[PDB]
Amino acid sequence: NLWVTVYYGVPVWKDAETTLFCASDAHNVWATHCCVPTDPNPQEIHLENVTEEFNMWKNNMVEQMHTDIISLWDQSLKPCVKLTPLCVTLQCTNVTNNITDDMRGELKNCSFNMTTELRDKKQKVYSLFYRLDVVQINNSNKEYRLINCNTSAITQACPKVSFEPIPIHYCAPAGFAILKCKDKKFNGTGPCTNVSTVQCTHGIKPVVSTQLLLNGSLAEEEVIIRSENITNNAKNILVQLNESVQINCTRPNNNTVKSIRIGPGQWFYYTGDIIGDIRQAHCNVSKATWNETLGKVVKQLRKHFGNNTIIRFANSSGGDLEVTTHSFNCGGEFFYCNTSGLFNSTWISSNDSITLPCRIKQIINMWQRIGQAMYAPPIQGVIRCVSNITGLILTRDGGSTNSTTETFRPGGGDMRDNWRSELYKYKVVKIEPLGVAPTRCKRRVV
Amino acid sequence: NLWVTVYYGVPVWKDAETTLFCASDAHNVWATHCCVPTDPNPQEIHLENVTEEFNMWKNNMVEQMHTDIISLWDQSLKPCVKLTPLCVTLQCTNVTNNITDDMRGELKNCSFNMTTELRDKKQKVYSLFYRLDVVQINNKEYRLINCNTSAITQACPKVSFEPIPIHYCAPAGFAILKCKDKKFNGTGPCTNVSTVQCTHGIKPVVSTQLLLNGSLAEEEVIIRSENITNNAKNILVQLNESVQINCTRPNNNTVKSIRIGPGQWFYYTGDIIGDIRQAHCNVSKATWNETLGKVVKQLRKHFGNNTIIRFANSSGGDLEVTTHSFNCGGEFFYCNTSGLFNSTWISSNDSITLPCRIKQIINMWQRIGQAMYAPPIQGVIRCVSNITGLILTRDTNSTTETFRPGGGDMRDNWRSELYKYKVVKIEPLGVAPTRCKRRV
Amino acid sequence: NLWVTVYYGVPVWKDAETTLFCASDAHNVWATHCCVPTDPNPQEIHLENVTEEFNMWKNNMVEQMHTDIISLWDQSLKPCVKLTPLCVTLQCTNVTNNITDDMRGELKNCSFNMTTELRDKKQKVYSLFYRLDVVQINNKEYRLINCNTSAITQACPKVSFEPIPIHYCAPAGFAILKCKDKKFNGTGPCTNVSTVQCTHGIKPVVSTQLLLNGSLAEEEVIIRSENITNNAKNILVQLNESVQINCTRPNNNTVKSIRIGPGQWFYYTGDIIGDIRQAHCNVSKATWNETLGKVVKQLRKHFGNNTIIRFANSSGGDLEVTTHSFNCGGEFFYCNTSGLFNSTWISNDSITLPCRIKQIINMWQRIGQAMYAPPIQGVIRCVSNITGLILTRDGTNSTTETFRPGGGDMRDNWRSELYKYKVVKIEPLGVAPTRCKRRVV
Amino acid sequence: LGFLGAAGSTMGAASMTLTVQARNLLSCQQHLLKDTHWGIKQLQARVLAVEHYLRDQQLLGIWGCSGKLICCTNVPWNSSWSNRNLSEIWDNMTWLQWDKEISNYTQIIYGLLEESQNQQEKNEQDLL
Amino acid sequence: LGFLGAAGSTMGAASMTLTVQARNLLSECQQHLLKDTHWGIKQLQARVLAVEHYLRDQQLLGIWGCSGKLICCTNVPWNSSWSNRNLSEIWDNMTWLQWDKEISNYTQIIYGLLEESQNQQEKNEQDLL
Amino acid sequence: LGFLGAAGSTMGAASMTLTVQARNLLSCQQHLLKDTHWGIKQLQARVLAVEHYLRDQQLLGIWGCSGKLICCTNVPWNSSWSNRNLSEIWDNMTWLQWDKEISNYTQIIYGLLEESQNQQEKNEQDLLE
Ligand SMILES: *[C@@H]1O[C@H](CO)[C@@H](O[C@@H]2O[C@H](CO)[C@@H](O[C@@H]3O[C@H](CO[C@H]4O[C@H](CO)[C@@H](O)[C@H](O)[C@@H]4O)[C@@H](O)[C@H](O[C@H]4O[C@H](CO)[C@@H](O)[C@H](O)[C@@H]4O)[C@@H]3O)[C@H](O)[C@H]2NC(C)=O)[C@H](O)[C@H]1NC(C)=O
Ligand SMILES: *[C@@H]1O[C@H](CO)[C@@H](O[C@@H]2O[C@H](CO)[C@@H](O)[C@H](O)[C@H]2NC(C)=O)[C@H](O)[C@H]1NC(C)=O
Ligand SMILES: *[C@@H]1O[C@H](CO)[C@@H](O[C@@H]2O[C@H](CO)[C@@H](O)[C@H](O)[C@H]2NC(C)=O)[C@H](O)[C@H]1NC(C)=O
Ligand SMILES: *[C@@H]1O[C@H](CO)[C@@H](O[C@@H]2O[C@H](CO)[C@@H](O)[C@H](O)[C@H]2NC(C)=O)[C@H](O)[C@H]1NC(C)=O
Ligand SMILES: *[C@@H]1O[C@H](CO)[C@@H](O[C@@H]2O[C@H](CO)[C@@H](O)[C@H](O)[C@H]2NC(C)=O)[C@H](O)[C@H]1NC(C)=O
Ligand SMILES: *[C@@H]1O[C@H](CO)[C@@H](O)[C@H](O)[C@H]1NC(C)=O
Ligand SMILES: *[C@@H]1O[C@H](CO)[C@@H](O)[C@H](O)[C@H]1NC(C)=O
Ligand SMILES: *[C@@H]1O[C@H](CO)[C@@H](O)[C@H](O)[C@H]1NC(C)=O
Ligand SMILES: *[C@@H]1O[C@H](CO)[C@@H](O)[C@H](O)[C@H]1NC(C)=O
Ligand SMILES: *[C@@H]1O[C@H](CO)[C@@H](O)[C@H](O)[C@H]1NC(C)=O
Ligand SMILES: *[C@@H]1O[C@H](CO)[C@@H](O)[C@H](O)[C@H]1NC(C)=O
Ligand SMILES: *[C@@H]1O[C@H](CO)[C@@H](O)[C@H](O)[C@H]1NC(C)=O
Ligand SMILES: *[C@@H]1O[C@H](CO)[C@@H](O)[C@H](O)[C@H]1NC(C)=O
Ligand SMILES: *[C@@H]1O[C@H](CO)[C@@H](O)[C@H](O)[C@H]1NC(C)=O
Ligand SMILES: *[C@@H]1O[C@H](CO)[C@@H](O)[C@H](O)[C@H]1NC(C)=O
Ligand SMILES: *[C@@H]1O[C@H](CO)[C@@H](O)[C@H](O)[C@H]1NC(C)=O
Repeated sequence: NLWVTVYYGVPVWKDAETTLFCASDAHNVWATHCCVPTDPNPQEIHLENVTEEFNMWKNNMVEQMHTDIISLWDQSLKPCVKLTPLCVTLQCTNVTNNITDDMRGELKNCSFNMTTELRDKKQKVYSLFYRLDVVQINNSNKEYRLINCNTSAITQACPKVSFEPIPIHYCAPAGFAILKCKDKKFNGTGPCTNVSTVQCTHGIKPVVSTQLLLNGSLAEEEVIIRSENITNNAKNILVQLNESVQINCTRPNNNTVKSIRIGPGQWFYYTGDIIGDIRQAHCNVSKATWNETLGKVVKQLRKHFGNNTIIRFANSSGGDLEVTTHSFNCGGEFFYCNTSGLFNSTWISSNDSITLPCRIKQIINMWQRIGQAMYAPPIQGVIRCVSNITGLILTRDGGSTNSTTETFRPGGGDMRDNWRSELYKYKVVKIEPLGVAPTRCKRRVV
Repeated sequence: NLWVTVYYGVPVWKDAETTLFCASDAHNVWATHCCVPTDPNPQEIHLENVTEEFNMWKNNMVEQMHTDIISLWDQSLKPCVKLTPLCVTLQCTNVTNNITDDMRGELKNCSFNMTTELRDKKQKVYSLFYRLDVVQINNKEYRLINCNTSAITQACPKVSFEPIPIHYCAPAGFAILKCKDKKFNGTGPCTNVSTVQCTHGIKPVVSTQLLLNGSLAEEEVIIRSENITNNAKNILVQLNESVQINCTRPNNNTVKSIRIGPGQWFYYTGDIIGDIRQAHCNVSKATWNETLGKVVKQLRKHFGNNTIIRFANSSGGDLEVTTHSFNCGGEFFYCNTSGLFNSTWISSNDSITLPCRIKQIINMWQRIGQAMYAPPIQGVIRCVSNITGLILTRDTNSTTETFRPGGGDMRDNWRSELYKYKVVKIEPLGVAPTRCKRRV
Repeated sequence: NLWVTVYYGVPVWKDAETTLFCASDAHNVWATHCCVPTDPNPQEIHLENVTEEFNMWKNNMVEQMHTDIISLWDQSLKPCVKLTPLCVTLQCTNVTNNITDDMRGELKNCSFNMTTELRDKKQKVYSLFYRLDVVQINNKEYRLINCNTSAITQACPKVSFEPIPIHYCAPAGFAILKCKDKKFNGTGPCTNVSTVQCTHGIKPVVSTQLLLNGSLAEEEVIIRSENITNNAKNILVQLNESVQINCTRPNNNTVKSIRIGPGQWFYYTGDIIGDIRQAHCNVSKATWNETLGKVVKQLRKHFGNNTIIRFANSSGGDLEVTTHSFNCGGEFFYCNTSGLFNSTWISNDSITLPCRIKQIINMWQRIGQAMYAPPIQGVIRCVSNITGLILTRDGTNSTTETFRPGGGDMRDNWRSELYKYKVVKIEPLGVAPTRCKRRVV
Repeated sequence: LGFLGAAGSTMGAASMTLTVQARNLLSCQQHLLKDTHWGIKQLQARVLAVEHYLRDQQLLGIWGCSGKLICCTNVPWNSSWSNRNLSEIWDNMTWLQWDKEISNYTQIIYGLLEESQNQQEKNEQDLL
Repeated sequence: LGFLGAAGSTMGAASMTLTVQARNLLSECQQHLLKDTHWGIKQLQARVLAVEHYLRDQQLLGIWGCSGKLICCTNVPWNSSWSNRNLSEIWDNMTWLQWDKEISNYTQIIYGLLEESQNQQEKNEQDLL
Repeated sequence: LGFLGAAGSTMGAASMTLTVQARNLLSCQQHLLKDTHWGIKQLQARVLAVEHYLRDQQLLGIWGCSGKLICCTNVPWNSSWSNRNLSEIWDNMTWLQWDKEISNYTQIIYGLLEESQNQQEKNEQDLLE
């Protein structure tokens, strides 16, 4: 004795994939792009008697971060000076004045022919290189070419443009909603009961780095390790710390940047002169802090691998610097730090900071993509920055020896895996307001 | 007595034009762009007791097909390397190595300066050229034929341009109607019609003089044109059976490549292994003769019982209209047709060999402000195509008329596959007199 | 006692901004990009007992016009041949051939090399051109004036830039209101108003110093400024009579061209046929003096019956700032207006204004791009209608004030033509009290 | 049975298929977005379909027919538009045939429907 | 009188023109839509916004239980906290522009009241069935 | 409660929250225009939201519910869809749980709703004539 009753405005949803847009709270690329203002009201609604399943490894928002970040990057670089006319035979010599023994021939003094405003005139330019950007022509030790002359055209970045990451808030389009998990112990891939609605995410700062994750959210309560298919050594491990570690980085030398005209309406920037004893770049971390932090990580993985294990750390496998070193941007310059000193220990059940030497590059490929190149003009003076280590990417060697000793190394990964961390908290669903139910009424018919 | 009653959802329509969306059945250019999948649904509704009028010569879909094709073609070339750095003087001499009399001076061995990965370096290379794309400057000084008129872009070697069937689908609010009358000539009323969701899969085949790989008539031979009497119209002939044509370029080419810049590779024709002979195409003489005899009987139905049909080659014009053209294996062929149109029809077997020329610098789509270079293909090329129709023109009660093959808009080829389809817009509102009055 | 009654279809609006679509009637760039036809049916609704607040200096229709015109200009140059490869060292000497009007040093005979169709070939070529387009490097070396600053693009010779009337039309949901008060001063509660779907056509004429080919005022000359006592604001003078100005580029010319690449044509000046003569514009002095008379009367109405109005020339600055400027025959003219502002007022005679021609044009007061004006063959003549002025009071209490042809940005030409018009958004929903309660079953 | 299946049916016979016709009116993007023209061209087409849909709905509202597939009015039928018998109109003729025959008069009819509804709503408000 | 034929009409006088105003919203060359990317986009955006505007108002009338009617009498009383304007002037001295300006401060309040009253009545009808 | 505040509520408990859910379905500049891909993506998103909205409204019209949030029809409830107590459903099941309970019947119910309404309108037409 029941009929169909129809309702519109039913508070339900289904998992869905849509396009999100960004906003911020105000030269910067991020600011230019995410020009849409934010709403100061958190608009977060706790739901009672709610459960939801959050699988961060299937979170499409991670892909969106990647897609749109790259897109912005490309748009920002596009309207700038092409350095194509300069990928020419270069004459070089090694620098022998005010050089420490750590540097030796890493820094080179080169000279070459350059164009001028009139096509009929040519000038001669002198500049400095860090070796990593320059290779031998074919082997003569006077003649060199830029590393990219056989692969891609290089565009210099416009010096007025700021890439400093800012927190960015992502907001749902009408018809969609964002759900958030606040379960402090949630490890991803699964149900969460501390569920609330979200209109816009918190501000996520798009920091790009490799082996160590800087300036992200810090874990609440305890160090937590998140991974999928954990016994499979093909997967990496994302570790989120609940205490930050301070790292002090520097580019110690005084760089006098010079610029010249290259063609109508266009300037070229280069290194000019360097003042003071020349040293490589460095990053400092307290050794005690690092050891305490690491021990905490070890305890968490120990519960995952067994009470009787030995946790051994080792440095990374060989390969490109973007894989083997801690690659990050500091002060606008690109650093490649040797992290092997952070992994030389085995764990068995004043600060004396560990200092990592770091290389600097002027020719930058980007996003693990090739066929494009960017030239990073030098920055005048001396550079320092201080960053917060909030998490790590690690891999396990795997294999079966059953020795109880597991080996962990700096992990490699995608930029997507950095963003994956912040986004573990959010899911996108579509609102479905229409539905039916049984009833004792029947439409009145007259 | 009667009042106006409004009816919504009335199954009626009007003639309309709208953009269609391109879909494929599923890294070919056609497929990459026309990536929208088709439905596994041969959806058709027979419009019982409905008559509709079709006019293929006014069909908007042909124009859209053309426009979208041009656009896609250019989009494909937009990211490819320019060959403008190669607009230099060539130092050319005749090739005499294993070359027969039907070739002689067609091939040239040219040397020239070109750029390198580094701006300051230059290199000297040797390359083999076809006479059709190289012009004497005045001696030994030659240039690429188009470096005076337009930029030349190299087509990307990785891209496949072979046609795939494409289905055109209506946007909501629109429908495609189809004529199922097997005897329909493209312009009259059609009394056997049905609705269509998407057209059949039509391959974007490009050719001149003879139509290739299209649909065949059930009803023997149909000859149609916008107006037969009008001597300015180009007549399309649809056949019920195909004629197979076997085309080849017998020479084994050795392909090499050199960089002219950081990501810029130029592909050169290199040299030839073995004997050098002309490219050519073969058809059966009888098959061709049987086909024409039927065409003639059909022509008499429009031109007279005592009419004598004289076949001849085209009257003149550039290579693009005087030769048959196609792109077999990706190489561009310009084949002679005089061997096909010599006879006069009155009231294990031998084949016809058509000599062919090869060209690499192509002015595509009947345009002149663009040119492209077709990278050479390594090895020897062979294919067989289906001739499914003819493109014909004709020249004081002589009783004898002359018909010739010829060129025309590429649109005219596409008109054939689209001849049976029409686009209409759906119009859901209408009113009618009834005996009810709105309750007041 | 009263309930709520809800109404939809309520004839009300609020001020709002939107984008208005560009249309025209009847190779011309304005027509090409405003292909949308106008409605041949005129339309207007008077609104009796409606008074509206207008402010011509807060009118966003002006800003839209500005943005769209610049975009149009750039879009039209995008597909044209670049002249970048021609930034070569020039060897130049002075031309005295058939020198007349003592215009010495104005033109130079420059020889230079250029790259032709093949990369292997260079050619020595010659051209004749104005000093305003060239600088010395320091039979001396010279370069084009804009080769250090930016790329130079040749405008396409087939494109006409002649202004045509452009009509702006509201999108559905919007309406344009207009002020019909002949004496409206640019701001305030205009009482004679009506609703208009599309504006009248406005010709997008761009000029400096004086306003050419605009609308004339009714009644009398109307002078308008945002702030009257702030000398930083210029005052627009809309005349109720048009002054004829006859402009010419008196020389006859041979135009030459050369290929500089694959289908890439460059056009240049060739040579001069006959005597070399100064460019100029003619105005009847008497009508000019009558016009000034009307203007000084209107100025005194704001400053006092006994004040003295001193006219004077423009301040020092760039030609685009200090001289009169217009496009006639495709050539760019820079004219000396000091002869128009010499008198002091208190209670044939054709003046000839000398002019100069420049081929490399920066435009819209923007820096970093330049457009090369193709040479025009033959002799150029046009007559324009002077419909207004842009003046500054120049800031003693001596009662004598100086009025200079300060000029202004391009928006002022548009502020003047689009002053009549305002944009609002339609808002059909509203409420009022009634006597009934909704009938309840 | 299907969209336009009733097109050859008589006007009366086709009345029960009005619902199929209504349902069908509103019925590799990572690649396609990159093609500016493909993207814009197809988006515009979708927008236009929406605009047409809404205009018809707007009219049904105006005429007081928004809640019905079949809506009776107070506007009389004019012999000027058609003087044909109802039995032929409904039982012999199809909608395609019939509609073509009155294509002149449609605007007249619409204006009448709009005014009739206008007066009826006023009457209701004055009564309440 | 035409679209917005008058706006000097009293509110009462203007009631028979509601059907006119109601018809304004949604009321080779074409190659230019793609040739000029920004031009085509700006126009498309404007059309979209007009539609969005239309739909929001229609949804709201539906919510309040007025729907397709141009004039509705509701179950929400006119409040005493609102300016105490005389009913004779409200309908025949005042025009809609003047009136709306006088009562614009309260718009969001009256809308909330209208929404709630309708929601309650609908629930009551379900209980009655 | 707010938007989706009622999501964890039971079916009857969520009565009268229908209105918030309905209200929330509908809702620098030089960058938004210059970045063509950006602008297209955002415009498409708004267009899609509209298309979605319209499909739901169309169905409510087709089924004879139209502008109502709460409707009751002439179509019977089937044992092939569910066999649960009416109070179990209305007092204890969450609307989200309910959708999980009724799965792949949507198209059946809709077909029934569509046909029933079609016949009902025909019956009214015959009675008036
Ligand atoms: C993790 O988070 C920390 C803290 O936010 C980041 O540290 C900052 O990093 C940025 C980028 O390297 C630094 O930016 C620089 O700021 C300079 C000005 O600051 C000094 O002077 C002001 C007074 O004017 C003082 O208030 C301030 O304390 C400093 O003493 C700029 O001069 C720098 O130059 C650039 O911008 C200017 C315009 O402002 C241009 O004219 C220049 O040409 C050039 O482009 C630059 O902007 C910032 O100072 C750091 N803050 C601190 C406290 O150290 C870490 O970088 C971040 N880690 C990661 C991985 O992202
Ligand atoms: C400049 O420095 C580089 C190192 O940066 C020198 O390269 C080394 O040359 C020796 C002798 O051939 C090799 O055995 C080393 O393996 C090279 N080092 C590297 C890293 O490859 C280079 O010879 C120096 N040049 C001059 C003129 O001093
Ligand atoms: C490439 O360019 C060079 C010149 O830069 C050519 O070499 C000269 O050719 C002339 C004859 O035309 C000789 O008289 C010179 O002695 C040659 N110079 C040198 C250094 O060899 C060369 O022939 C060109 N090569 C090609 C393949 O075009
Ligand atoms: C063209 O000639 C080359 C040269 O012989 C052929 O390359 C040979 O290919 C076969 C396999 O098909 C190999 O076994 C030979 O070793 C290759 N030759 C060489 C140089 O090693 C090529 O196949 C020929 N192509 C055609 C289509 O005739
Ligand atoms: C065009 O280029 C030629 C060279 O290819 C220039 O002529 C030479 O100029 C130098 C100047 O130092 C003289 O020493 C040579 O004797 C000249 N050679 C010849 C053949 O004349 C020529 O001046 C350039 N043209 C222009 C206008 O600058
Ligand atoms: C951080 O996590 C570690 C995990 O070993 C825990 O022992 C420590 O107390 C936590 N820190 C804080 C401040 O809660
Ligand atoms: C090269 O071929 C052309 C065309 O057949 C011929 O006229 C010319 O004489 C030939 N030259 C030589 C050197 O064989
Ligand atoms: C075709 O064109 C000719 C003129 O060329 C004309 O005489 C003839 O009547 C036309 N036929 C039709 C069917 O229009
Ligand atoms: C046609 O054939 C004749 C030989 O009979 C030949 O001379 C003429 O060049 C050919 N022309 C065309 C266009 O095929
Ligand atoms: C050109 O005229 C200037 C004066 O304007 C003079 O200084 C210069 O010497 C003259 N040059 C020649 C070649 O006569
Ligand atoms: C001009 O501006 C000044 C402030 O700078 C102001 O005091 C004065 O009233 C303004 N005059 C007019 C006419 O607006
Ligand atoms: C077509 O006509 C036949 C009678 O000859 C009739 O039975 C059939 O139903 C008609 N078809 C349609 C679609 O009305
Ligand atoms: C019918 O239409 C004519 C105009 O064609 C008009 O004069 C006549 O009054 C109308 N009659 C009715 C009943 O509407
Ligand atoms: C009225 O419509 C008929 C077709 O039904 C048409 O033949 C006739 O010419 C039309 N009359 C006018 C005045 O348009
Ligand atoms: C303006 O007010 C007068 C006096 O009340 C009235 O007669 C006239 O109709 C009003 N104008 C309009 C457009 O309502
Ligand atoms: C339909 O839903 C039921 C649960 O309600 C499930 O058991 C059944 O397998 C589903 N049918 C399909 C689509 O497989």
